[PDB]
Amino acid sequence: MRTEPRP
Amino acid sequence: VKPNYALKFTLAGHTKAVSSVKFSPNGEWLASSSADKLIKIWGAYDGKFEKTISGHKLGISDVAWSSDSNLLVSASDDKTLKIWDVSSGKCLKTLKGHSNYVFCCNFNPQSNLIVSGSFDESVRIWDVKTGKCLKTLPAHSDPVSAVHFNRDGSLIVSSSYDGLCRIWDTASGQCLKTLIDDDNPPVSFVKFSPNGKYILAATLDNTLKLWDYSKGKCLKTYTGHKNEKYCIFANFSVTGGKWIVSGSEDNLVYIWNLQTKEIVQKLQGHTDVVISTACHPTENIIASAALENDKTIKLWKSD
Repeated sequence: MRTEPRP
Repeated sequence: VKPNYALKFTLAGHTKAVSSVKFSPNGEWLASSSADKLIKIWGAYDGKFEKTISGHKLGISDVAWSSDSNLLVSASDDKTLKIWDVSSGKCLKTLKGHSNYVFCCNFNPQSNLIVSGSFDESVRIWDVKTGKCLKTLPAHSDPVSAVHFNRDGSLIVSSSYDGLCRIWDTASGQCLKTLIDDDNPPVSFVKFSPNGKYILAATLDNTLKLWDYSKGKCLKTYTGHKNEKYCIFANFSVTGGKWIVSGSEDNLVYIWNLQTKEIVQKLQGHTDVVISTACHPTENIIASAALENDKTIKLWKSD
């Protein structure tokens, strides 16, 4: 999801 | 000149983070995608809710309109894309092929084709009428952040966390160009200018860049905002003054003067990261959307 940040 | 955007409406409805907002090519509607797995349509000028479309099994990271404002395409973590008849809300097709999340999607100007980008590192081109995958491009070595057709559909631009922006020949599938500046920050978004001569690219080092495609050179750089963790949408605003508009991880919408690279406005209202921004086709209207702690879409207007 784009709504979840990059680790 | 300087813009004077002001909040006019706040659209509420999604139960989770909103991922993308896009105005219909006809100017009447606004489509919205979300992690709640739904697409919602809203009136572009009044923000009045119109309908909800459903069918995806997982969240949606992007949505896109056909050139006649009759169809919509969506991209999901269910690893598929779906084409929809907006008037009925019905799914006409489910495009399958990606081996991981579909993150970005767009129709070409003729709207007989759809381009997709995935965390599988591929870019795919599909036939809208049959749902068949016409080509699969080994485009990148990392997740594909964005995909976009130029004004005549002859070219497709792609971006990735691999740090590259690449331009492809729609017909042949050949890579015509690879653009990179001095550093290799991950590329979080890309799009052609409306005249197709330039490309706007966002990198996860708090930077936006304008590129002359032909010359393969960077002409302008825009900074001031915060963008290091999310793939935020950016745009050329050309209805009035020529501006660059983007979301930001500080919960603001930033607007820059395209020529001077100065920040002309910062729009405050959202309570979370602004993941998406959209510019209206004919009016000085901007749509903005935010993440989990906010869940709202906002419509701003300027003289």
